[PDB]
Amino acid sequence: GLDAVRKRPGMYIGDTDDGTGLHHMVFEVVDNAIDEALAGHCKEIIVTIHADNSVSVQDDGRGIPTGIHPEEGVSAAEVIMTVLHVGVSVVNALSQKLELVIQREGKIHRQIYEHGVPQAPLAVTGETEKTGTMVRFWPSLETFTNVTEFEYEILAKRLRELSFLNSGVSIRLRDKRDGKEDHFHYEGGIKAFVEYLNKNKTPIHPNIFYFSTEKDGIGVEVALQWNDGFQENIYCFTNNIPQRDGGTHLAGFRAAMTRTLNAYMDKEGYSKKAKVSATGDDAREGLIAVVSVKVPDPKFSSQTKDKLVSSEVKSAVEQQMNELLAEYLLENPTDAKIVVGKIIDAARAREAARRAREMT
Ligand SMILES: O=C(O)C(=O)Nc1ccc2nc(NC(=O)c3cc(Br)c(Br)[nH]3)sc2c1
Repeated sequence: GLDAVRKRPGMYIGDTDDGTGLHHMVFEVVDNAIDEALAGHCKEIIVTIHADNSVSVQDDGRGIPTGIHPEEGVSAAEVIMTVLHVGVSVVNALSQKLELVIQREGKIHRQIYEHGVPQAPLAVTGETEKTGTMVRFWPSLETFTNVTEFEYEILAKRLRELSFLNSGVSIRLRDKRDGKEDHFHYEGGIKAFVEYLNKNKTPIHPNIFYFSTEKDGIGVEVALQWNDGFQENIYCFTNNIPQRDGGTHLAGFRAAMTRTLNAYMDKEGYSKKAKVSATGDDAREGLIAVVSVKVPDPKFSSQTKDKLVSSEVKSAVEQQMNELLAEYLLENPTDAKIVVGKIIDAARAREAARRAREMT
């Protein structure tokens, strides 16, 4: 139970050679800081890549409970830091050292670990006016072999997308090796995610379509905006975990996208005037989108979580999109007319190209 993680580290944290698992150590500690930010205590998180190949995550939350656990005997923090529910105990187990520092009441509680085992019990080092949780870990080279050094751009890209995915939360990334610094505090949320993806692009319409709904236990937050280009870029998420290969949520998004735009174009009479039938591929051209769904007990294809297979999430995303995208199209006719105008041109060009193949 306790030593099972050190034996098979790739099972609990992911690939230990290519750098996925090593950087996932930081993200698991960050996710716990973010979970406290979702509680409404932690307003700032400070990820720090230190000079000696170690990452720390200082937050300004209430702190990990120092309250003494009666069954175990040790503190409640030690239970969270060792006993499995991924969990921070996985990060603690696969680390040559882990410095835990908790600022709770007005007492700086400190604890050092080595390979998951604590060097001593949790003890009050000094006093403090502030409150928060700091965890600094040194990843074990026995576990992590090839990619051993932390990588700024990997932590940068994920902490930035975590800031979008967690509406109003501050993430600071500091690199003491070269003084490189970032501050991600995107208050716009997944709407601002779409802006960031479109900041170098040229949006053809101003109003970004957005919603955030909760039907049959499944949270569905979607934000999208077309651009002048012809590239589809839909970024899919399930409990803030990305999906590279897409999934059911992506399927329901695309399902509703096509139905809604076809239903609009046929009703308003755009397909009739154009003499052309539009497909999903045309509606997909130039699309940037984010689909952040919140599922309580989701199913994935594999432990990598690159594809979501929860069939309930498709129907959840599809019907919610279908109502609100249709509501968007009527309420924003200038955006609708610009978007539909691009889709008709894409449908005209495709059908003319297909007609060109057949006709000689
Ligand atoms: O309503 C309360 O009175 C309350 O505040 N309860 C509570 C319970 C448990 C608990 N655990 C936390 N851990 C963290 O925030 C964290 C872990 C890492 Br690793 C890092 Br970095 N930050 S906050 C927290 C709060």
